[PDB]
Order: sequence, then structure tokens, then C-alpha cells
Amino acid sequence: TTLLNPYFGEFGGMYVPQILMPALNQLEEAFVSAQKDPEFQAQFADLLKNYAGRPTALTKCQNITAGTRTTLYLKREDLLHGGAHKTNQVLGQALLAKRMGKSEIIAETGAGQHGVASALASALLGLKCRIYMGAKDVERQSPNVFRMRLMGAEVIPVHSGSATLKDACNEALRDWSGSYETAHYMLGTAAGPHPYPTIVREFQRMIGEETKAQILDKEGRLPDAVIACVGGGSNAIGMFADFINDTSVGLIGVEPGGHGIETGEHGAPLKHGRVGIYFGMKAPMMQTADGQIEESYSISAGLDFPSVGPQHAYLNSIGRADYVSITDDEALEAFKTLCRHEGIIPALESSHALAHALKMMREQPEKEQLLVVNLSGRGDKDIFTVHDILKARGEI
Amino acid sequence: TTLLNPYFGEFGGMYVPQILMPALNQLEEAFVSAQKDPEFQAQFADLLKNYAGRPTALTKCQNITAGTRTTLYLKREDLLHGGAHKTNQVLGQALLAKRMGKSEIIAETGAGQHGVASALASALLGLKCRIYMGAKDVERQSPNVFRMRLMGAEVIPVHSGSATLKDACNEALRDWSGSYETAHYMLGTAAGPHPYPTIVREFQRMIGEETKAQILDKEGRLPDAVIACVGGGSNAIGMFADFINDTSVGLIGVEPGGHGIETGEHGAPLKHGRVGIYFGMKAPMMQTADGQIEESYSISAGLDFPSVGPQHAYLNSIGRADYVSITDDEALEAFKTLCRHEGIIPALESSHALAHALKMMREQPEKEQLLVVNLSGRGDKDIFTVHDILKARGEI
Amino acid sequence: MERYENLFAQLNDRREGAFVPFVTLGDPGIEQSLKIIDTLIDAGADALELGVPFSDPLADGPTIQNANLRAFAAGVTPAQCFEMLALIREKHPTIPIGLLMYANLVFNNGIDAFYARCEQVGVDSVLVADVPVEESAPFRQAALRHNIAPIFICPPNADDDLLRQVASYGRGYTYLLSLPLHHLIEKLKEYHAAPALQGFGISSPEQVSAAVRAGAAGAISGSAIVKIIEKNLASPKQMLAELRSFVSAMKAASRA
Amino acid sequence: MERYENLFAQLNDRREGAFVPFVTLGDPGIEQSLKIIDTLIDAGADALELGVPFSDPLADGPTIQNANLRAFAAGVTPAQCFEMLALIREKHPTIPIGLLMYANLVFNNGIDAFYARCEQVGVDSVLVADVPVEESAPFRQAALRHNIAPIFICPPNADDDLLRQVASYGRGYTYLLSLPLHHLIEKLKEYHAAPALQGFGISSPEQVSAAVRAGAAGAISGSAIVKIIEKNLASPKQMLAELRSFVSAMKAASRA
Ligand SMILES: *Cc1c(COP(=O)(O)O)cnc(C)c1O
Ligand SMILES: *Cc1c(COP(=O)(O)O)cnc(C)c1O
Ligand SMILES: [Cl-]
Ligand SMILES: [Cl-]
Ligand SMILES: [Cl-]
Ligand SMILES: [Cl-]
Ligand SMILES: [Cl-]
Ligand SMILES: [Cl-]
Ligand SMILES: [Cl-]
Ligand SMILES: [Cl-]
Ligand SMILES: [Cl-]
Ligand SMILES: [Cl-]
Ligand SMILES: [Cl-]
Ligand SMILES: [Cl-]
Ligand SMILES: [Cl-]
Ligand SMILES: [Cl-]
Ligand SMILES: [Cs+]
Ligand SMILES: [Cs+]
Ligand SMILES: [Cs+]
Ligand SMILES: [Cs+]
Ligand SMILES: [Cs+]
Ligand SMILES: [Cs+]
Repeated sequence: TTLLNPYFGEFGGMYVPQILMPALNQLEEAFVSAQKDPEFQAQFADLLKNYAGRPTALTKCQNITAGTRTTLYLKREDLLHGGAHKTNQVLGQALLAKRMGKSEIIAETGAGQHGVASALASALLGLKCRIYMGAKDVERQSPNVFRMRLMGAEVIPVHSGSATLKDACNEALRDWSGSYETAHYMLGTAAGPHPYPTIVREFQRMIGEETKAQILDKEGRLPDAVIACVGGGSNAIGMFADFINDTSVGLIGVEPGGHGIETGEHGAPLKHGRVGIYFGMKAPMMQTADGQIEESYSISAGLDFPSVGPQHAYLNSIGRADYVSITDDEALEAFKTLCRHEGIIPALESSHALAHALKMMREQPEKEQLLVVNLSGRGDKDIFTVHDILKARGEI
Repeated sequence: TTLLNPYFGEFGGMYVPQILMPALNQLEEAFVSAQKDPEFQAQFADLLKNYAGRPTALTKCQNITAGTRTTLYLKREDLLHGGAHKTNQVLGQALLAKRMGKSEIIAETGAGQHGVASALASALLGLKCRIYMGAKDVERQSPNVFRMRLMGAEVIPVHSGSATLKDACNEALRDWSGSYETAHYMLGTAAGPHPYPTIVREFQRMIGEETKAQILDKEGRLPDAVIACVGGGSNAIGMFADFINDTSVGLIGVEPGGHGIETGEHGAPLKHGRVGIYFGMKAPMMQTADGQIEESYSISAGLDFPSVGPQHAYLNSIGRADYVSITDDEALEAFKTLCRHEGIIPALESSHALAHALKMMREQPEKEQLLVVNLSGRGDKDIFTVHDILKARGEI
Repeated sequence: MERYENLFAQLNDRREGAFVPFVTLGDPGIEQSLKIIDTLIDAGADALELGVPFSDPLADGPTIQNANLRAFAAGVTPAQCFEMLALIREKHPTIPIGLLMYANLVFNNGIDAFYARCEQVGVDSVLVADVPVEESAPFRQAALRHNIAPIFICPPNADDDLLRQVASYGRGYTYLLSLPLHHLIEKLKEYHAAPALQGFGISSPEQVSAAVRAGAAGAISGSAIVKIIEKNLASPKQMLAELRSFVSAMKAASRA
Repeated sequence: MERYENLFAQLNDRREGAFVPFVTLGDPGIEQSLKIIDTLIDAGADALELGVPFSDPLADGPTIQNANLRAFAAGVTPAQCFEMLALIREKHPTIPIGLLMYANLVFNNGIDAFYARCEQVGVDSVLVADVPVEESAPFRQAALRHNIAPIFICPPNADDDLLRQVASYGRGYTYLLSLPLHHLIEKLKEYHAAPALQGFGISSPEQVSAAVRAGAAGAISGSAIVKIIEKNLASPKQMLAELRSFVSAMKAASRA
């Protein structure tokens, strides 16, 4: 029995060992209660405004669209404390942990952004934080590991399976099954078993609500489309949620195409994977023919989640949202273009969304369209990655 | 003849070769005109809000003051686009360049933050940007150099004198003396020849204006003191300006004490240097006994300007503002403390201001005081520096 | 499921508990795994629990995580595991064989088709480790259509509603993971549950006898057998000796 | 300043321009610098402009930036430069000696004290390169109290107000850096300015004659002399030969 539907159509559910079902039920009840509690909402709004810096700007980018009939706005989640949208929902989930009388946080991380976001939220709110990270990820994300430790978090390398993100995902769940009376599992995207896809959407939906109010103020109408990159689905569902019922507004999610869909080296399960059951949910997966879970590949480590949130799979199935892919080279071009023409260094994750908007513009330059890209994060973190590619291509 | 007084008491002036006086006079006239022009003010406000993200949060930090009678707020310039307060005034000066019909920007940089800020402003506003940087600075600031080049700026290493910041300062002035009909010199702090100390203050004073409105809303009274680090003086004068006439509000500027004032390895000219004439101004300088200009030393490259803005020297002389120093070790402690207890990674520059506020609290923990620290920037940039010290101390 | 019904009836007549070891199929390789399994049987295993290597064994601790890795290092696939299962059944007509599966391996090519292949090769039960009772309907329906017992875990944090659900929906045995112990066992009997096998921490003979004394039908050694494999990789001969020794001792502890 | 008055009167009687080379004191070392300076005089310099090495020569191009660096590499200090100046004056009674200074070196130990030491060692003029006329008052007042001519630059971007200020406040000579050229020179004369020396780009004999033809009192070679030093560091003997050759040619170009 649950209070809320655990499925979006056929996608979603609660595919966890029995021992974890009380933990999920507890969390669902606390969430439902919190959502009706004005004191909780006021505390959440206070942290979002005065600690994280909401509302975030909506920037009109003129140079990049000059001479076309595209008007492009960027929703500036890159300006949020922490430098990415992840901060919004970790603050919400930390408050949920407190609501449930918990003093400890468990989190998983791949690229390390969610580890950093969990560690910052935990430091602010006086929670003891432990972060699981695939041993391979630990080795290649030294800056993020150090940030987590500076913030007082314990970072625990995971050596099982492929020693990457999906493996940390498993290990976080294993710890929680023993510790859930005192610890909250702070899941890092809008995926996993119910109630996480719902919670993460509702704790990110201020992105779309603000976007709507800002575009109405600035342009006097809704956007033709809002465009967001899709790793696990959190920034995209946060942008999309408030517009779902505005049926004239296109919802475009962009998965990483990596070296090209046809190469198989990509991270686009929603459009090019196969539905499976893993990490507590029924959803499109990167998997082998015989059902072993595989890794997502992208230039952007942040888009490597090998599955996608169930609500995206559902919105796609009914035709409410459209999903596309952008390759590493396309994302790299968009990254350089924004730096040079607007003086904003975008996360390589966000650069996938921008690349698709630039394609919409360039393919049909006399089409009048009002687009918003969710600029999910800033790209300081990516400059060595970009440097290395540019040198190797002999762009020097 | 000038429109405005070029001096703050005995400090300041216009100590440039004759050839540069028309350039300064032109800039002063354009500034005075701009300050009366509602269209200019509206354009500036638009960029500040919708591109840079103003207003910035004022965060109450509870964990760090728990059990004392200090209430501490941080003004979150770390959340501004670019990750430091420098962005405010580069946007103002870029608009001044346009007002004067200029299409090109010249800037100097030491640590590289001002180069990056100049390059971003120039990219947004379609100005061709060239940045002078001491060759030694180029070598040790590879990430910032790459950011400038990504944003389309030309970065020019300077090999004269000591090949550092003061040398880039000279070289920027040398270029401008030939190119001022088409190029604007975007000076990076509240120092140099008039009218720069005035312009930079007025294009940073939104920091203090916002702080005042935010503290009145939150606490119903003005702060006991506002506290800011002092490299050249821009973030500090931006915080201070709106409070100058509120004579109950303490204005505390913190210079870098480096390894300790008594070692001579510091960057505290206002309190421990000697008045001299250099970089177009009469002001306290780091200099040898026979009058050669010397370097500032600090753990934080951003506080290495070897002089200080003339308005600070003036406010100190009349007793309106008090200036203190904080050593590298004190700043490092404040850096670790904020990370662990509030989940904010502060710039090592800003960590000097925070360290002094923590000393005010710890020295007199039962003194009731309402303090604001200007958190001038974020400290992602500093994590390798901090890592290296911690390893070398065997903190691992 | 009939093989469990027959086993428990036979054990009950002998006032005897069941001892059930777990191993990962194909750990440390297909040939050695087949030898390991025949050794467990000869040494006195009453039933087998057999895992199919999976990339993400959520319900599993370090010991079994590492067994999965060994099997993958040996290139073991689900298809190879099903060939092994058919051979195991062909050698041993009455021993109940249960699989420990993860949901994606069951769903991958169709849930019904999965249970049909289980029936073809002679499997008696399936426990799907990441399917709670709330999600179990298509799995238990397919199992029963193919004469396979659906096995459910009764966890430490069970409640009355869960006991009644596990009791109603399960067949073959109830997988007990340690309300007090004697109370769970008594309540499961009251609700006419499949006979309980204790699966928590069964690493020594005294724990087998304790399980039977508590009222359970027997005990499952979830990881101790795999630990003996892990410890003895360099000597297959010694590995088999130590497995035989261990299973013999554990089975003795079940006997009246 | 009297030495300039006497020089110009003497040159005027000979219908002759002044040729004035610049060098950095102590470049490439104190001893060689003294030899360089005596060579310039023997070769026909009418007056000298001498720079004191400073950490931050704002008004200076690459050639002189590098001369400063050489002098610093040789450990040259302002005190050593003043000792050099006293020796130069002791050797040569009538040649006008002008310094090119930066403000901090003048202000460092007191502006008045600076000009008093200039007078003691026999200096005739001081140009402070980073002090515009608008800031000049304490510098020109101290200069005149110590019988030192304050030298001002008339830049390409001069205006009428500046011409009148430079004309009123300057003594010794007006430093012209190329309103048209002939117009500036004529206007400075109209305003009774100190005689003009052209200081822009004087690198060849034809530019010296052109300066005189334009109505100027002479020409200053701001950097060409230093370039000959830079080019010949490895051979002091050749350095002196080439300096003598160059200054001889440049001076010849000034003669009626
Ligand atoms: C984590 C991250 C993403 C991808 O995660 P979603 O859950 O799909 O939003 C995208 N952009 C940035 C900047 C991120 O940090
Ligand atoms: C540049 C910088 C400073 C020092 O410059 P001021 O002009 O003294 O403000 C301080 N903090 C940060 C974060 C900076 O980037
Ligand atoms: Cl992450
Ligand atoms: Cl590091
Ligand atoms: Cl640490
Ligand atoms: Cl409006
Ligand atoms: Cl699919
Ligand atoms: Cl800088
Ligand atoms: Cl780099
Ligand atoms: Cl580049
Ligand atoms: Cl209020
Ligand atoms: Cl002083
Ligand atoms: Cl019994
Ligand atoms: Cl016995
Ligand atoms: Cl003539
Ligand atoms: Cl001749
Ligand atoms: Cs456009
Ligand atoms: Cs995806
Ligand atoms: Cs307090
Ligand atoms: Cs300073
Ligand atoms: Cs039953
Ligand atoms: Cs005169």
C-alpha cells in the first residue's frame, strides 16, 4: 500500500528487496506530510533564497541568435550555490531527513557533483554525511573528492561490480537497509524507486515555475519550447513540471549521444536503450542483450547515469515530451560558442541542451521561435577536459 | 581642470604622463554624464540583474557562531556570475566604453580573475578584448588564461620589470596612451589615477546598498560592522560606500598579513607600507627604502596588489574606517571552517575577511554584535592551493 | 514446488531440519562449479539455492558480490547457467533446486518465458531478490503457471500484513531473515505459510540446530559456502574437501 | 637652468641645433656607463638626458625598459646614480645635464630634498615622466628653488591651454613629442616657452635636420643611443666606437 501512485504509466515502481520497503514507505509519508506543512515549505523557501540564491536569472542571449528569428533565454541554474541545479533538491531532502528525526545522510555520486551537493547541504544543516563513489570515479574526480572532504563528508570508494556510479547506487542502498532508522538516503536524480522520482521533481520544480513567471514578465507569453539535458532526469523534470499542463509548450529532453548513437558509445537509453528493471525501477536501461546493466558513455561525466527517470519515459510514451540526442562534438561546439559569444562557461552537461537549441535555430533560421534552455550548471569544472580535446585535435 | 576632485584628502591624484591626461579627462566626463543618464543606469541594472544575477543573497551563518553573541551574515558575491564581485564593475566600465564609442578593451590582471571578468564582459557586449598579464602570472594561472582565451580575449604576457601584476599595470597604460580613441582601459580595482577609484566604487556600491536593505529587512537595524578584504580596495569600498554616512556602522578592511607583518612578507601597505607615487596615484605602497616598488605577498594571489586604493587611505586617516591584517594561517583556518560548518567554499581572499570576523567573535564571545562579511568570491579556484598546504603540513 | 513438499514431508517423518547451501553458478568456473555442487549434494545438502551472476546484486553482501565477479571473470552468462541447471537436474532427480535471481534477468526476455525455461530445466523455486511482495504479482503468477514456487523473504522488519501476504502468496518455503523469532515462526504457521528456512547468519552447526529448535523447517547458509570457495581458489581439491567437511557438519546439526 | 640659457644663446649665434642623447645611468654597469657618457660628450653631445633606473618606467618603451633591467642586474641604485652625476659634472663644467625621473624617486625622501641634491651634484633640469602639468606644482616649485629647470612634455595631443601652461611653467627646454608640428613650435615661441627640443623618433641624421628646419632648437634621441648599447654588450670597445660614430653623425646634422 502506498499513498501515491508509484508508477508513471508502466514505468517506475518500487523494485527493492523487502527489507527496504519500510524505508520507502516512511519517506513517502514524510514527503506527503511535508508538502502540506507550511512550516516545512517556509524553511525550504528560506534555504533556497538566502543560502542558495533563488530566484536564478533568466538571461536573454542576443549575440548567439543574431540574424535569426530565434529568441533564446537561458535559465541560470549555473548561478545557484554549488554551480548546478542539484543544490535545490538536496536542501529539500535534507529537510525531509530532519523531519523524520534522522541525523545522518547517505549519498551516491558519479562525477561527484551530487556528492558535493549532498556534502554542502549536510554541512549547513548539521547532518553527518557519507558518500559512496565508484573507485574508478574517485580516481578521476580528485577535485570533487577534496571538496566533499573539506565539507566534512566521509567519502567511501566502492570496488564491487564495475566500480562506477551504478555500483555506488547499489552500495548506498545496502547501507540504508541497515541504517534507515537514523540515516536518510539522499538519491541524486529523479529516478530510483518511488517515492524518489516524485520527490526530486517536486524539489526541482521551482526551476520551471520561475521560468514561467520570468518569461511572462519579459515576453508576455509562454515559450515555444523548453530544452534540458537528461542524465537521470532531475534538471529536465524540474524545468518541465510546471509546463506539463501548458500543452502548447514543447518539452525537449536531450540525452548524450557520445561518439554517435550508431557507435553504441552513448548515454541515450530513453531513445536507444531497452526497458529493464534496475535501481528500484522499471525504465529504459543501457544493458547487454542478455540483461546485464551497462555504462552510459558521454564526454560529460554528469550525463553518465545508465538509466533515465520513469516520468521521462512516460512523458515520451504519451507524446507530451520529445527526446533527442546530442553528440560529444556538438556539445563541445555549443560550449565554445557560449563562452565566446555570451561570456558564460556552461557545464558540458548543459552544453548538450544548448547544442540542440542551436540546431533548432540554425536548421530553420527564419522560423520565429521563443526557446528556453535550462543551463543546469557552470563549466569551470570542465575546462581541463575541453583543453585536452582541443590540444589533441590540434586546435591548441 | 577636472569635473570631480581627483583626491581623497592628500591621497589619489592623476600621476600619469601628459599624453594620458586627455584619456582620463574623456573618461571622467563620460562617467559624470552616465551617472545622470537614466538610460545608462537602466542598461547597467539590466545586465546586473539578468546577466550577473543581482541581487546576491545575504546568508545568516548559524553553525559558525553557535554559542556566542555574534550574529554573522555573509554577503554572497561568491554567487555572482564569474564567482566574484569583479563582475559588477567590469559590466559598468564596458558600458562606459560603449558610451564613448569604443570597440576595444584593454585590461591588466594578476591572479587572472580580473582578466576573466574583463573577457566575459567584453564577450557579452561584443567588444574586442586584450589582457596584459605578467609572464610569471601567466605560467602559474593556466586555468584563468584558458578561460580568457575561451571567451575570445587575447592574452599578452608581459616580460618587463618583475613580470608580475604591477608590470602588466604599466603595459596596459602604455597601450592605452596610443589607442585610447578606440580602446578603453578597464582597470581592475578602486585604485590608479582619477577617475578610476571613483568609478570603481560607484560601480560596486550595489554591494553595500543591497546589504543595507537586506539587514534592515532581516534584523530591523544596521550592522555593528561590515568587514571586507582589501587587495586593491574594490570589494571593500563597494561594501562600505553606502554606510559611510551611517557613522555607527564600523567599516573594517582586512589586508593580507602573509607570513606575518614582522617577516616583511605580507601585502599590507595601508598599515605597514609607506606613501609613495605609482600607478597614477599617491597612496601607501610596498616599496624599498630607496623607493623601488615591491611585491605584495599573500597565500591569496588576489590580494597581491602592492598598493591600495586612495579612498581607503583617506578613510583610515580620518578614522572613519579601521584596517587590520590576517595571516595566511588565519585565512586558511577560516576557509576550512566555512567549508565544514556552512557548506560554502570561500575564496582565500574573502577568507581573510571571514577570519577577522571569527576573531572578533572568538576574542569576545559574550559581546553582542551584528556583523556582515563581504564574501567577495568563491574558492573552487583555491582548492589545489589549499590541498598542497594541507598535505605539506601532514594534515593529508 | 512439489519437490519441496516431498522433502519437508520426508524430513518431518525423521524429525529432521533441512540444510540448504547457496552458491553462485559458475563460480569460480563452470566445471569447478558443477563439481562444487555435486560435492554439496553428496555431503548432505537437502536442497540448493543457486545464484545467476548479475551485474548489480543489490540484496547481496561482499562475499557474494565477489563470487559474481569471479563468475564474470570466467565469462559465465545466464544461458550457460541454464545449461548447468539442466545438467544438475539430470544428475539428481529429487533434490529441490531454487534460484536466486534479480528482476532484470527475469524480465529481460519476458517474465513468462523465464519461468517456462525454469520449468524446462527442472528448477523448483525462484526468489527474485529485488521484487517485494507489493510488486510480485506477474512474477508469482508466471511461477505458479510453470509449477515453480515463488519464494518470499520475511525480513527482520516484517509486520502482520506482510506475514499474511508472504503466507498467502509464497510456496515451497518462506525465506526467513532474522517481532521475536519464535513469534514470526509461530505466526507464519498460523497463517499456513510455506515452511520457514532461516537464512540469516547461518555459518556454524549451532545455528542450524538453533533454527530447528526455534520451530523453523531448516536453515540456509547464504554465504558461508562461498567463503570456502573464495579461500581455496588455488587448490580445487582442498576446496572440495573443505566444502564436504562443512556441509557434512552443518547437515549433522539438523538431524534428530 | 642657466646652462641651457647659455647653450641656446651660443648655438643661436652659430645658427646651430642642439643634439641631446638619452642614456640610463649605470647601464650596463657604473664604469661602462661613465665611459659611454664621456664618449657621447666627446663625440659632440650638446646636452645630456640621464635616466635613473626605476622599477616601473611607465613612460618608457621596450628599449629603455631593458636598459633599466640591465642597470638593476648591475645593482645600480639612485644613490649610486647621484655619485655618478657628481663625477660627470666635475669633469664637464658647461654641458647641461637633465634627469629623467619617476615621481616616486623624487617624492621618496622628500621632494624638496631631491631637488636640493640635484643642485648639489650639478644637475640643470628634471623631467618627471609621470607628473602632468596639472600635478606639477610642488615639483616645479622645488626645482626653481634649487635653480633646476622643470621640463615638461608637449605631447601629440596637446591643446592651446596646455601650450600656455607648458610655456609659462617650463624652463630650460620644452620636450616636444610629435595641431601640426610647425604650429606647435610657432605657438610655443609666441607664448615665450623654453626652446623646443624634438624628442619623437630621433634615430637618424635626417630627423635632426628636419627638427631644426621646423623651427625647433634641437633634437633628443630618446632611445637610439640605448639601442647601440644593447646591441654591443659583448664588446665595450666596439660599443664606444659605434656610439662615437652615431653621435658624431647626429651632431653634424644640426650644424649650419
Ligand atoms: C548532475 C547534473 C546533470 C545531470 O543530472 P540530471 O539529474 O539529469 O539533471 C546535468 N547538468 C548538471 C550541471 C549536473 O550537475
Ligand atoms: C580580486 C578579488 C579581491 C581583491 O580585489 P579588491 O579590488 O580588493 O576587491 C578579493 N576577493 C576576490 C574574490 C577577488 O576576486
Ligand atoms: Cl554525481
Ligand atoms: Cl585535489
Ligand atoms: Cl580536509
Ligand atoms: Cl514587464
Ligand atoms: Cl526503449
Ligand atoms: Cl586579477
Ligand atoms: Cl588549462
Ligand atoms: Cl580557445
Ligand atoms: Cl521582515
Ligand atoms: Cl603609511
Ligand atoms: Cl523440533
Ligand atoms: Cl545431531
Ligand atoms: Cl633654421
Ligand atoms: Cl651639415
Ligand atoms: Cs534574434
Ligand atoms: Cs539519459
Ligand atoms: Cs549566535
Ligand atoms: Cs592592500
Ligand atoms: Cs502457502
Ligand atoms: Cs618659460
